[PDB]
Amino acid sequence: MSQFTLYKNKDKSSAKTYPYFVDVQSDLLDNLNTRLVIPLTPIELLDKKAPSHLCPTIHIDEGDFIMLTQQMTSVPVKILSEPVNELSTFRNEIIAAIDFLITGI
Amino acid sequence: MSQFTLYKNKDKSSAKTYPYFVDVQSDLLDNLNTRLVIPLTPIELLDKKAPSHLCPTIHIDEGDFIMLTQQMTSVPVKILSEPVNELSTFRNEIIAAIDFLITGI
Repeated sequence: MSQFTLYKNKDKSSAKTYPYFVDVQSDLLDNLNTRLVIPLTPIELLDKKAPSHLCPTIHIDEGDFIMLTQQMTSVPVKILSEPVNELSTFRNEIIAAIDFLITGI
Repeated sequence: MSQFTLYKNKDKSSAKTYPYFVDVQSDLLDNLNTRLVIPLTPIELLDKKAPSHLCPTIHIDEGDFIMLTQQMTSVPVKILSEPVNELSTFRNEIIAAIDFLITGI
């Protein structure tokens, strides 16, 4: 549960500016009180003409989006997204993101 | 450079709640225009009874503090904290924190 889900910024309305993030960190303190997420967002709001190098995209229910690894921030349990969907198939994205953005694999 | 510095807050006023952060992330985007930081804070205002799990305290000239790894958020270069001091000697803290909390090693 507290990990790998497609967590959309608590309030789906948040998506206007911020739609989601992904639970990826404290396996223990994953969603206990907060988690290290890579805030996903609509590629459209940030120009569909985006380059390829950082912040991976997905193809979820709401369509395509982009892991905002350029910011990264813990999204407290309160606002721990209102389960809109789940992108486990993109599990690597969550990792690679971190793994490159946070480590540079 | 953009990493092992004791970045307080472009506006030291923030320190009331949030005084610092520690540039620690992008090896490539290290000083591009942003860095993933562990928002440091005053052990005092944040309870002197802080745990020894992730929250890495510091003892620098400006005084003792604690990298708030409970959140961790990349502060854009602009507002990347007004250089208050520097804690490279705590470089590992910055790493281990990340490395355990963000990777676990």
